Amino acid sequence: MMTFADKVIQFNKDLSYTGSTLPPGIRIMNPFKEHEQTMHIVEAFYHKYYNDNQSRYLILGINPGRFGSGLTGIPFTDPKRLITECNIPYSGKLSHEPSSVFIYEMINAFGGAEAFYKQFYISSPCPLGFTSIAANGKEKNYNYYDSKALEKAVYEFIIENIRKQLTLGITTDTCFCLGTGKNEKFLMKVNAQYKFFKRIVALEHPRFIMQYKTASKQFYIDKYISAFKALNNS
Repeated sequence: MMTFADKVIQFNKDLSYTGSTLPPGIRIMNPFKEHEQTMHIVEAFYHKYYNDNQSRYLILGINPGRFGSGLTGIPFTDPKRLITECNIPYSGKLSHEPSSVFIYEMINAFGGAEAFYKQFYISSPCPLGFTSIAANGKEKNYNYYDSKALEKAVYEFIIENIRKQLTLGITTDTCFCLGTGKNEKFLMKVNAQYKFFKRIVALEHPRFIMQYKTASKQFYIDKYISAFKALNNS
């Protein structure tokens, strides 16, 4: 497929879980197979912002959840941000993702969605999410690292996903890791094993910022932008 967008679109169309049997109670959550609207949004978004053959720097989150961006298929882009920031329509119930608020405030501070997505491509080590439903009926979303059993089950699936993302046309000098906790530890172990990237720069995850550093959101905006500028400076 010719453009960056074409390749991302085909990746998302073809994505299916190929890892090992998951722990009890956990179901794969594949945003591109959940609702028919998701792949239509995927096509609209990537054809808008990735309609070229320029390389991109990779930013890695953790993994999708069912809510928010899980309803759009677009990383850190919940329905409201899809409508107001990307000007791409969304039919159905809105779903608030705090991380999405932060990311698009950061993107506007950077110079806007077109400029930012001209330079950066957001993915995650694990491209699928995970859910369980409790006896009370409440639904839980998991990070791939939330238990040794889950991580063991999806480990090779994750490595294969990272390799596949690199085939898109990625400048490998710096990968940005969102999440200074277990995401960082995992990706540092991975990068020491496979040498995907010359270096990894970890930044506080938008969800952490929104939940525990809320009054300080501006500082973290600046921190993100200073990391992207240092990369571009050097």
